Amino acid sequence: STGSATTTPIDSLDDAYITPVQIGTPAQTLNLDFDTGSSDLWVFSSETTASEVDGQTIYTPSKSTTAKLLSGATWSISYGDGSSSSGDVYTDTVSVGGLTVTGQAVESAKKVSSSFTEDSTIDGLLGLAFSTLNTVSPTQQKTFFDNAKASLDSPVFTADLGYHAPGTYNFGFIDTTAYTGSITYTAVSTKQGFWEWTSTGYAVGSGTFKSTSIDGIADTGTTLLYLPATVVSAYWAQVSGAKSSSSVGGYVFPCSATLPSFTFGVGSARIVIPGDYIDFGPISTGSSSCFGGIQSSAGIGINIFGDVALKAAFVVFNGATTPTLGFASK
Ligand SMILES: c1cc2c(cc1[C@H]1CCCN1)OCCO2
Ligand SMILES: c1cc2c(cc1[C@H]1CCCN1)OCCO2
Repeated sequence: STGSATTTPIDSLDDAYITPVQIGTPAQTLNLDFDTGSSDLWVFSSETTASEVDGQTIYTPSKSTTAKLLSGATWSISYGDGSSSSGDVYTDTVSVGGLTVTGQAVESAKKVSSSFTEDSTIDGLLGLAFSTLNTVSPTQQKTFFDNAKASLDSPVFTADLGYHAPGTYNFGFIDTTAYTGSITYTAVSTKQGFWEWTSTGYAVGSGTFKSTSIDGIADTGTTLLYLPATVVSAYWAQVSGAKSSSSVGGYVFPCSATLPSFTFGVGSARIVIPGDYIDFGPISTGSSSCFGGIQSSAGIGINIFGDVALKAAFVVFNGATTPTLGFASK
C-alpha cells in the first residue's frame, strides 16, 4: 500500500504545516501537524477542556462506530518549546492520503497548553519519530508509520515541504519526479528516539565549505534551524546589523537586509537553503527588526534541522530494519 497527502503552511511565514487526516467512521477530518520529532498522535477532542478550545476542529469518539476506549491508558507530553498536552486514549481507524491503519492509538486531549489553544489552525499532532518516545502509559503505543510499515510497498515516508507553498508527505514510495539529481543517504541513530544524523558541515552564502560534524535531528515539527553557536554566529556575521537579542530571544536582523544562503552537508552532497527561507519577518507588527530562521541550539541540548532546513530538500525517512535518512535537492 501507499499514501500521499498534501501538507500546507498554516500562515504566511511557514510557521508550521498541516495535513488532513481522516479519523473514525464516518471519517472525521482533522488537520494535524506531522512531527518527525515526537511519537504521539493526539487530537483536540470532545473531551478537551472547553476554555482551551478556540477554533480547532475536534474529534468526537462517541460519533465514531470504530472508536474504542483504550481502558486505563493516559498520555502526557511536554515539548521543547514549552508547550504540552495530556489526556486519555482511543483506538480508531486513521487514514492519511489513502493509507489506512486500523486500531491506531488516537490520544484524546483533555488539557492543552496555551500555545495550542491560541493556534486555531492545528487540530493536533501526528508523531513520526520512533515509537520508543510514545508517552502512553501503562502500555506504550505505536506511531501511525510503525503500524503501517509492514503493509507499505517500501518501509519509508518522505517529506517534501514547500516554501510559501503546499508540499507533500508520501508513505510507502519515493516519487522520483519530486527531486533533482540523486538522493544521498546518511546514517541514523535511533538511540534517543529521533531521526538523528550527522551533517558533514556548512557554508554561508558563497563562502567556503567548512567540514565539521554536526549531530542533529530531522524534525518537521520544529520551524527553525537550530545549530551550534559557532555556526550561527558565522552566519549572522554576514548580515549587516544582525545581532542576538536576549529580550527577543534570538538573532534579529534589519528587515531591509538581503539574507545570504546557508548550505549544509549530507555526506559529500550539499543542500542549499536560500536566504529568503531564513526570514521570519518583523518581531512585532510594524517593526523593522526581523527574526532570523537560523538560531543557536545552545540551551536546547540538541541541534535541530527543522522546517527551514528540511523544506530546502526532498527528505526520505527510511524505516528499514536499519533506518537511514536521504536528502535530495529539488
Ligand atoms: C517546536 C519548536 C521547538 C521545539 C519543539 C517544538 C514542538 C512543539 C510541537 C511540535 N514540535 O523544541 C525546541 C526548538 O523549537
Ligand atoms: C517569528 C517572529 C518572531 C518570533 C518567532 C517567529 C516564528 C519562528 C517560528 C515560529 N514563529 O519570536 C521572536 C519574535 O519574532
